[PDB]
Amino acid sequence: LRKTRLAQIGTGERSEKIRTYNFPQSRVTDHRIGFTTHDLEGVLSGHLTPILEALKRADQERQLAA
RNA sequence: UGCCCGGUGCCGGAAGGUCAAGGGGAGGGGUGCAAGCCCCGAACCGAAGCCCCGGUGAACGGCGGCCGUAACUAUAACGGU
Ligand SMILES: [Mg+2]
Ligand SMILES: [Mg+2]
Ligand SMILES: [Mg+2]
Ligand SMILES: [Mg+2]
Ligand SMILES: [Mg+2]
Ligand SMILES: [Mg+2]
Ligand SMILES: [Mg+2]
Ligand SMILES: [Mg+2]
Ligand SMILES: [Mg+2]
Ligand SMILES: [Mg+2]
Ligand SMILES: [Mg+2]
Ligand SMILES: [Mg+2]
Ligand SMILES: [Mg+2]
Ligand SMILES: [Mg+2]
Ligand SMILES: [Mg+2]
Repeated sequence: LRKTRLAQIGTGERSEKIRTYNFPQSRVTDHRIGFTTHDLEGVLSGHLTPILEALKRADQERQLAA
């Protein structure tokens, strides 16, 4: 339970980031794949379905073999 | 060589409360023709001791429980009761 979190959370510093919610530019960016929407209000309201799907397609495009 | 004098001990306290013998003798009783003789007996005065008020530990002794809370988990300096 402990070592697993240190893979997920880690140091929690400004780096190590998975997603930026920069209110100035109304942007939510998943830096690990490059998908960025611009509905920072709807995303924060709970419409995270596109970000999960856009990671889902790049999730099996982690299984591209030979 | 710390904190606790509520209990026990000891020390201090001419007040107060309780308290024996004794003092007191309201008012009762027995007996006698009577004068009397004989018993009972309220209030009230009346020590120490105990009660009561303090002090006292190198006097007898005694020195808690539960719940919550911090940049990973853990822990809890902190808080509540
Ligand atoms: Mg004591
Ligand atoms: Mg005392
Ligand atoms: Mg004492
Ligand atoms: Mg006593
Ligand atoms: Mg004394
Ligand atoms: Mg008498
Ligand atoms: Mg007399
Ligand atoms: Mg008369
Ligand atoms: Mg007569
Ligand atoms: Mg006395
Ligand atoms: Mg006392
Ligand atoms: Mg001592
Ligand atoms: Mg003892
Ligand atoms: Mg004791
Ligand atoms: Mg914690």
